Amino acid sequence: KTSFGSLKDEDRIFTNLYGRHDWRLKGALRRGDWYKTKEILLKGPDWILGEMKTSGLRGRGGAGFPTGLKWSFMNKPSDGRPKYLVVNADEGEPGTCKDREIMRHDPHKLVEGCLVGGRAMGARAAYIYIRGEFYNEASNLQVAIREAYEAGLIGKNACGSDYDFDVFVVRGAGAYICGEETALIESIEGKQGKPRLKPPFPADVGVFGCPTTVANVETVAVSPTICRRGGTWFAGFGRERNSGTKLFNISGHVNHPCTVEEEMSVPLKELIEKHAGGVTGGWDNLLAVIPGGSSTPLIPKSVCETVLMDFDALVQAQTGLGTAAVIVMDRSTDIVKAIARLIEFYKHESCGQCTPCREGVDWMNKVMARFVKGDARPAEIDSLWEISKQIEGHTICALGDGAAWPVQGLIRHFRPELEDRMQRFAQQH
Amino acid sequence: SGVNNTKKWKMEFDTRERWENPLMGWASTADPLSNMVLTFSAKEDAIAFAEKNGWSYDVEEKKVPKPKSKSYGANFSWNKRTRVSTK
Amino acid sequence: GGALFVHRDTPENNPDTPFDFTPENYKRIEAIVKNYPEGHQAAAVLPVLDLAQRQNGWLPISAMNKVAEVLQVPPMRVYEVATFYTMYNRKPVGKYHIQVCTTTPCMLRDSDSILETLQRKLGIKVGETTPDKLFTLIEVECLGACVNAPMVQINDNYYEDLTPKDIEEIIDELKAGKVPKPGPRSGRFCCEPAGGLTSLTEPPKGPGFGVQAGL
Ligand SMILES: Cc1cc2nc3c(=O)[nH]c(=O)nc-3n(C[C@H](O)[C@H](O)[C@H](O)COP(=O)(O)O)c2cc1C
Ligand code: SF4
Ligand code: FES
Repeated sequence: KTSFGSLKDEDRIFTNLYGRHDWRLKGALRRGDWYKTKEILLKGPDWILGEMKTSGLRGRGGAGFPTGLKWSFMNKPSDGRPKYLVVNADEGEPGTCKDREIMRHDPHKLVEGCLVGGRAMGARAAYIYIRGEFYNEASNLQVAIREAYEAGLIGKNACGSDYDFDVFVVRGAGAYICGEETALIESIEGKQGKPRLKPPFPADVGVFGCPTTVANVETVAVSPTICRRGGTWFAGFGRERNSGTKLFNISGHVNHPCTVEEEMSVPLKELIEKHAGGVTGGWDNLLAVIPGGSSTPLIPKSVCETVLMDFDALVQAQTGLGTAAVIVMDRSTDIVKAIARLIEFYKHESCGQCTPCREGVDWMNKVMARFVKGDARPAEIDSLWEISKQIEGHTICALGDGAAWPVQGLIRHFRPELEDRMQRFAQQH
Repeated sequence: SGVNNTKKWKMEFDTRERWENPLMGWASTADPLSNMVLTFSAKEDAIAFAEKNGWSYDVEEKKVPKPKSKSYGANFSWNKRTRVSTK
Repeated sequence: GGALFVHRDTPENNPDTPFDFTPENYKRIEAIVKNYPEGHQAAAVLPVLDLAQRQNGWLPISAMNKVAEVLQVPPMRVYEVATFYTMYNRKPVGKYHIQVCTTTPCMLRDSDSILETLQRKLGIKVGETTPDKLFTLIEVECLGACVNAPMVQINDNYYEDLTPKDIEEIIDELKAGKVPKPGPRSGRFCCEPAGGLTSLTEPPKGPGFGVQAGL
């Protein structure tokens, strides 16, 4: 009802998050994994979707979409085409390592979630597109998959259910745009990581031109624990429309950076000081914070105090949760420089098939380098705003929104810094 | 790809000789109607004008493109050849 | 620039350049192709190409052409992939390719110090190789190690939460024929806090715990 801060280990869902117990099948069974999955499967798929819905579980990929409805767009009769499930593990969003931690320290949960979601959707296999820089993680994942095939939990008779299911892993060759539902699919299919438009929707025609449902590592890894303990239990955590135990990644200008699970709608200040050791110099030295990943607008110290780290509160704070990768900056930062490096990152990682991002992101990178130097005039800030707004809702994917938003945040809270840089540059001439 | 000059009917005359001028090398004509072009809203209007003025005419019907089925999903198919390799 | 996206033939990189897969690589390729439906085998391009890269270290044009020939694909559909993805090396690289992350989650935590210390120890620039053809330094984006920052990636291994002294150690070791231990160079083993476990220091409950009845 209130004070959604603390969370006991009895309720933590990623138990081996710090590599303290064996990540193989022995620790998985000893910790509560691959238990009763047979009954989970012999239960109908509609029941699994009912659980996903009554849990309030919203995807963690960066957009707040409810799974149950997402995974229910796919609970249709088959038209003689194999249905699939594609797991998104290409966490290239700056500040995000939760999926790495999962992959490498508790992969049997991910595998069990693949199987559960597959029975929910009617799938035939699970394609786990994983980043290519994560070679050791993918190897651990394949080891786990081999253990599972040997134990009989996936394959011909998955746990003794009459349901046959495979799990494939796929490396990505290092691209951030391949993290989108659609460019992911194109990569798998062999083509460039160039997203496709919607419609069509992956559920109708997706990977290999077949029905498809893309989902984040955390979502699927949670699904079996929900179906096993209960969605209402998952929904007692957090606020009404946003609920669950969410992984957090606290990076930058913080003394004890870490990854953590907590109750959503938690106060950000607590989330920092209690788990981390607080910002290096003290809350007073906090210049600004990025609540989610690089694709989320900044918010300054002023509102960072009374802000709840969930979707809706961050929206009302003119920002968003995203992947919940709290990047912290103190007063010793050229914040303009950090945002300009973010824009350079988005410039490199753009695919280049739709004009707005392709051109305007490099445009904004040049303008931002100029602002760093201060060679610009303060009449160009509104030009940059207009450029951002021309990019925002006119793209095929969100990477344009992600490149436009941090600029909007910078200009919405740190315009005087830019104007002062311009004034100093004019004096220096 | 503009289709705004494919709306109004035109009237054009037969082409006649054009010979270089020896002095400069320009194109000369003894054809006053070499550049006569009239614009009509329909075919019967042009036919009437031609008949009236005493000219002989050969008409050419209007070419409208045929409506075409188009789908962005066809580019992504499981079994058909519409499957494209160039995204 | 350095990433030109064009290919002008040379003696080192021409179609006649001597590439070919090993009898083991061919069976790995057969398996890969088997991981996809029977009509869709042009989806193995990325794994087969990275495999060739592993065998040869880098990717010449003959490599892409042979990948195509094997998968029966147009070679341009492979040139596009190679140019698009950055993990694919189309110029020969050093024994130990060093990819330094310089995005803000790492930059904030003094990553340019590491970039410089590597510029000096090695005697190269931000995108060059060494005369010994052993080291190759480049700047790259977030590698999913934002909490254990700074960090660098050296030939499929990470080295995290490090400092000039630590990177100097790593380089002195790679120049002696050793392969160091991937992971944070500080006390912590992974993303766990440095002070101490603040989230899960209890023991885990184990099987059948929290299970709802009627399942
Ligand atoms: C440029 C870009 C990058 C993305 N990267 C990721 C990513 O790394 N991981 C992820 O889970 N979702 C990512 N997404 C979001 C995708 O839509 C994702 O496949 C989907 O939201 C996952 O479903 P879920 O959020 O319901 O779990 C990205 C989106 C865009 C536009
Ligand atoms: S916004 Fe950028 S990354 Fe997204 S589809 Fe357009 S060009 Fe590609
Ligand atoms: S910003 Fe360097 S690993 Fe993420």
